[PDB]
Amino acid sequence: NKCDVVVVGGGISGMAAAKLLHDSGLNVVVLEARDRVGGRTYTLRNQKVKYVDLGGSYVGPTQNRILRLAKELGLETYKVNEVERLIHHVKGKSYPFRGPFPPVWNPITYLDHNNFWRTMDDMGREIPSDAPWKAPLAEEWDNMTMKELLDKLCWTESAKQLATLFVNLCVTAETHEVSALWFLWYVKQCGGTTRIISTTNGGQERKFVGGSGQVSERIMDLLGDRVKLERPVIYIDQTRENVLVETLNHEMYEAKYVISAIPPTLGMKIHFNPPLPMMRNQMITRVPLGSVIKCIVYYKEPFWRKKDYCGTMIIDGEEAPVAYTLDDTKPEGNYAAIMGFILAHKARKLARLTKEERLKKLCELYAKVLGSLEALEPVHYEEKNWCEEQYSGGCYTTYFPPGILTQYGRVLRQPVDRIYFAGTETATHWSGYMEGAVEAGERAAREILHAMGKIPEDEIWQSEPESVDVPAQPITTTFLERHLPSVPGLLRLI
Amino acid sequence: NKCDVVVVGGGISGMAAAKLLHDSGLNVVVLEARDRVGGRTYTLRNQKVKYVDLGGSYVGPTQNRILRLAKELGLETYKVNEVERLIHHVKGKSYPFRGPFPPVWNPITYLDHNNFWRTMDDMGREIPSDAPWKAPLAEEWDNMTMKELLDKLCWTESAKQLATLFVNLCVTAETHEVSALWFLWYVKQCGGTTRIISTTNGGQERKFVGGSGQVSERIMDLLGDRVKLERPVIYIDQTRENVLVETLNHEMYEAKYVISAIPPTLGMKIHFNPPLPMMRNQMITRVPLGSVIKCIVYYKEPFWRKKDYCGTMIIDGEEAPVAYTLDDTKPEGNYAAIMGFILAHKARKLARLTKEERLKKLCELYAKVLGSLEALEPVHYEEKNWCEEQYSGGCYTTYFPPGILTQYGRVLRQPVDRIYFAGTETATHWSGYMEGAVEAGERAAREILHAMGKIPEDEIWQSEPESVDVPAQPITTTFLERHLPSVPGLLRLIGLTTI
Ligand SMILES: *[C]C1=C([C])[C]=C2C(=[C]1)N([C][C]([O])[C]([O])[C]([O])[C]OP([O])(=O)OP([O])(=O)O[C][C]1O[C](N3[C]=NC4=C3N=[C]N=C4[N])[C]([O])[C]1[O])C1=NC(=O)[N]C(=O)C1=N2/[C]=[C]/[C][N][C]1[C][C]C2=C1[C]=[C][C]=[C]2
Ligand SMILES: *[C]C1=C([C])[C]=C2C(=[C]1)N([C][C]([O])[C]([O])[C]([O])[C]OP([O])(=O)OP([O])(=O)O[C][C]1O[C](N3[C]=NC4=C3N=[C]N=C4[N])[C]([O])[C]1[O])C1=NC(=O)[N]C(=O)C1=N2/[C]=[C]/[C][N][C]1[C][C]C2=C1[C]=[C][C]=[C]2
Repeated sequence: NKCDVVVVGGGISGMAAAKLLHDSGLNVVVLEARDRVGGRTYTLRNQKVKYVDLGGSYVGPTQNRILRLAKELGLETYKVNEVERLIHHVKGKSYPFRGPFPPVWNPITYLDHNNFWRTMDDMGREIPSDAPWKAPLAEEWDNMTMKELLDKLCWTESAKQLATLFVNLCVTAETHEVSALWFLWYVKQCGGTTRIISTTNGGQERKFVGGSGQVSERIMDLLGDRVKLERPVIYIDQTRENVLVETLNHEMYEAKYVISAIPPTLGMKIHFNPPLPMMRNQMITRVPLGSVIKCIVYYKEPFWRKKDYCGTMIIDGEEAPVAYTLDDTKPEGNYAAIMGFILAHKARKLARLTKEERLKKLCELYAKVLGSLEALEPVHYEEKNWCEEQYSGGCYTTYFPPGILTQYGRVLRQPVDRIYFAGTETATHWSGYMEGAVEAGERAAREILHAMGKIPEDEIWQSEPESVDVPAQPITTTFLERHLPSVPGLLRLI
Repeated sequence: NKCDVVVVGGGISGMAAAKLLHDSGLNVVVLEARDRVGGRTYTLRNQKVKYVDLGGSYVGPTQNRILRLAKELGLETYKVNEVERLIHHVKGKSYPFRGPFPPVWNPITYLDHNNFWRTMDDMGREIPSDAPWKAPLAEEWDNMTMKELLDKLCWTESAKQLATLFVNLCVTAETHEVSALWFLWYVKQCGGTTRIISTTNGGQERKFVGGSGQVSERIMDLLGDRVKLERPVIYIDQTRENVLVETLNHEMYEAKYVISAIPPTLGMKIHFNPPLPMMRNQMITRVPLGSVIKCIVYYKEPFWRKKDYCGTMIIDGEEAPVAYTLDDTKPEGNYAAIMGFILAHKARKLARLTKEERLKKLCELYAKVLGSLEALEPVHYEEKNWCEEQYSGGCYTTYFPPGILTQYGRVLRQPVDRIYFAGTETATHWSGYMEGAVEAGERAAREILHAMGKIPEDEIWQSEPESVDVPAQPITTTFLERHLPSVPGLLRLIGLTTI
């Protein structure tokens, strides 16, 4: 019945907020729609796989908040395999390489590729992390899709294809679906192109031993009976002295404040009294989540390593069901596996098939790319289509279509009376990730602490000390990378 | 408790569906979230205005379903005033004209303008009304915003400006927000550019005497206690023999079938068991409604008529709060009024101001455009911002951003077990309008009748006889309009003679 704060949503953001408030001495309740915690993270356990992450999984350098929270909960990380060569598969052919970027040999194509990545970071430097709508050219860039930007920037089809794959993989949406301003903000707030795409020294460096689902599970252990499972919130009433929160199974909760720790659009599932202010009312109908199926194919042995392949594949073309893979073998070297993402329109297209039909397509692709008949003999298969989830709406995160970020963006984390907004979408650093979920939950919890007169205003936003276990190398450029001309630049010099 | 069909939503679509089913002999219940029926139609009544439509209002030739329904209910129409001259206000200057289109004098600009409108209709002919995703170039056009299409087509700023205003007015959204394929479908399914923009012989020809809100009100009168007000639906359960429908105030309703007669995205407010199929689950997060404030300024007399202006203004420019007006005077000639729309980004921008501040801005604009000091002395003002409505989401209707219609469009009116889908967004003719609401509601009702084995399959979609009261002139083009070249076409003809 009665408490200090109701937290709506038991994913990482909601759990991190609840933990902070509980540690501060307040009475908290977490209302969770599902029969489990974790939300967009989900660790499946069975004898065949031991454990596998079917949602959010990877962590890396500069993600100091998730690393600190996980460590405090007794969790450890291990390194994703990147010892051997990566593969770039293009026009039906495999090209092995080392380092973060697939090499380019044609001098014109080289100039075009270099300029694209450089320009993305160049543009990003003009976009404030905490206010992308304040970029000098905000409106111009927001009224443009990424597809339009790519058409303007890329003078070769080779650069445009890779850039397109990059967009699809980053935000699980088509280039024509997303705002240019929003996408450039998204990459920038993760630390730039190199940081976001890299395994070693980047976002895909590490996973948690035992799965990321343990973060939410272990906080639930700490909170005990304060977490209420199968309690979808349907109604929030702010007309009286105390806030009233009603669930689908007819329970009523009373609190001084509420944290909404759900994806922005999922706010539509709640009936508000009084009605939301105009801007938020419309915003929450304008912000969809992407489309993805996460697939893991298991093998007797990590056979690709014997051919000096690490298991990373970058696979171009419409025919390929999966555009990107990583080695998903356990740190001990057993439960050999390849993880792949089926992205955007392909997720929608291939969802019509059966599980067995999808397994076959993936194995035939991997056999081709790795040049190995062993890829055709899987021992097990696990997959998850996030598009079908009523209480997620998709994965990995919310994207903004053209025009939306400049018009509605400032309302994302603006409080509505006694409701405060968490969730990874409201973060300013690694928004879209588990790291962003921790930032947003803890920040929202502190906003309430300030509202109660318990902490000063300057303590709402808190910096995080660097992890000693996962240190960050700085991102470097070469002299030639900085000063080599673009294709139109070279033509101008001619 | 128990009935044959639960209808969710008491707007025109839901009421038309309920009436059809009730007339067929079935037990129906309508569950309506608000304390009133009508939805996106709302007629306000007070002594100062007598009556005024604050939502949906205009009807015209080819909208035969709404006209027939209204006539059966005892309603009558009258003609919107278009006796005197229209005004095109551009670059701070007013240019009076006659006919549907503002004239263009510059020969290059003339070619550009002619080609734009022609091309819109040309492209539309390739788009099936009942399946726009089947257009031969569906993907190409869907992966493009209207802004991109305009940039490619319009060789003069003059044509691009007017085309932009046209998009804003049609669908209450910016050119960069909407898919080109969707917008071209939208215009085509209303009968084309001329039909959609015209007063005389078009969509804005007429209004209902006493207001359009009477359509829903009078059906409620016929249904009696079957309409339940202040019953927002929160939960639909389809796991058992009968469908269970739960409301916010904890009432339970049991039925054989459900019609969902709400805007597609408002389906998000309902929790489903079992969960919706994947495609619909994602679709309903991808389909927002537009942004608009409808404003009516009242005067002692229709003074614009004395200057030979009918009251129609097409107003270009960023500074102008209102881009389009019509005479809203009563047919008797009293309660003189100008109706104007504040569109898209301007609706969001000017909502921050007070009512008094907005009134002032409109009057100063009208004084400028009409060249009349009298515009500065209003006697009354009414307005409605539709962006603030929890149970509408916006107005006039749902738009589709780039990429959505080809990927999710086929799921719009696909039944989910025993739930069938009405609402103007699922119509194939005048979708977005009151006409489309009638078509969709009656079609959804007949889908259920077929499911019950009461009618054959070929009776689900029913054609409508033309109104005798509101006849439709055909849309004509001149010889020159059809065969005059575009700007790039003329340049090509110059490149060949000089070779
Ligand atoms: C899905 C996914 C996948 C598949 C993958 C991934 C992901 C995902 N990610 C993301 C994450 O996960 C996120 O961010 C998080 O998790 C979020 O959190 P939050 O904020 O908390 O949210 P959520 O979870 O959702 O929660 C919520 C909750 O709530 C609830 N509800 C609802 N509604 C309601 C409720 N309750 C009550 N009532 C009501 N009404 C629900 O149920 C829930 O629970 C990620 N992340 C990270 O970090 N990592 C990773 O890994 C991930 N993943 C991904 C990634 C990818 N990557 C890739 C590779 C290569 C590359 C890339 C990118 C870029 C570049 C390169
Ligand atoms: C808003 C508006 C305005 C301002 C204006 C206009 C309009 C609108 N429009 C449109 C109409 O109105 C529509 O379409 C209709 O109405 C629709 O119907 P429906 O489908 O039925 O839907 P609604 O109404 O929305 O209903 C629904 C219902 O449901 C309910 N709910 C929700 N949720 C829920 C519920 N219940 C239970 N539960 C739950 N959960 C609600 O409440 C409701 O009731 C129009 N239309 C026509 O026809 N006409 C007109 O006039 C109109 N308007 C407009 C127009 C404009 N125009 C312009 C001028 C010039 C030009 C233009 C365009 C183009 C060209 C030129």
